Amino acid sequence: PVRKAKAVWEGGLRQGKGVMELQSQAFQGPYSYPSRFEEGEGTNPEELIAAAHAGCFSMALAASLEREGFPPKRVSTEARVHLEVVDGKPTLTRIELLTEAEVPGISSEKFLEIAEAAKEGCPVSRALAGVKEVVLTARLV
Amino acid sequence: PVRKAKAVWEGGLRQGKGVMELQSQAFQGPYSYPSRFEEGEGTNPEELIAAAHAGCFSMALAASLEREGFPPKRVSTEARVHLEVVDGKPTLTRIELLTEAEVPGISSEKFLEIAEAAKEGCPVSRALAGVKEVVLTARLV
Repeated sequence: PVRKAKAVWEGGLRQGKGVMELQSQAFQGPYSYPSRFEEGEGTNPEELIAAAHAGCFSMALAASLEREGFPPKRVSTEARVHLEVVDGKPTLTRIELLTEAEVPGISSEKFLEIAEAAKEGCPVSRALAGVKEVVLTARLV
Repeated sequence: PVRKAKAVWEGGLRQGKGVMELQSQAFQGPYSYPSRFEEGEGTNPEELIAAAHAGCFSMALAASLEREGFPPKRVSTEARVHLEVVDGKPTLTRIELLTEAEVPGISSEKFLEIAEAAKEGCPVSRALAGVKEVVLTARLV
């Protein structure tokens, strides 16, 4: 399938502003130099990548658990995307994935084996090959 | 900075469902096997990646134009993310960026040179080195 979204930016870098849109979800995410590089109000490309990766991993982990005969009740993942100003250029350097899963029946060892393998598996993780480090922490709850 | 988001998935792959949530604003993006791999209602990780990339590129193009002494009035970018369940595995194979810009004073050829140079050097585009091709179509309006 082919998925689409859009963005508009007005003005220069430090004084301009933009909006990212997912029109069919009625989402407008405003973003600026302060919201992307500092701590200003709004969102940024990095927040949306974090959501994409969290969404991918949660689904992939559930799929993988189901293939072992242990479909999950719930998989909750937080993604954290590190943006640094290095080296003289801003870079996505590290992504952390923190998952908590409620999975009837499975052992902790088997769960941890599956989670570590799901980290290296599906579209978003692989597309994001330019990220130097992806770190997983996973636990049964 | 460190940017955060989260996703919750409940159940197995084909009958389960999930929701992606942003930290900075109140967005809930539902997603499922039908909305990701078919044309069922909902959004998907690929839509959020599209939005991120569109937003990166619009801002990066505006920054470059400004460095040449031509800050844009408006940069509007559509991103199209192609997902294929090939070869065996779901993969982001291709991203298309389609940009239209209002830029006072600039010639078309100069704009186009700048736009093609901008499409490489920035955080999301470099982070998505995993994607086989990224193709830009740009025009001055």
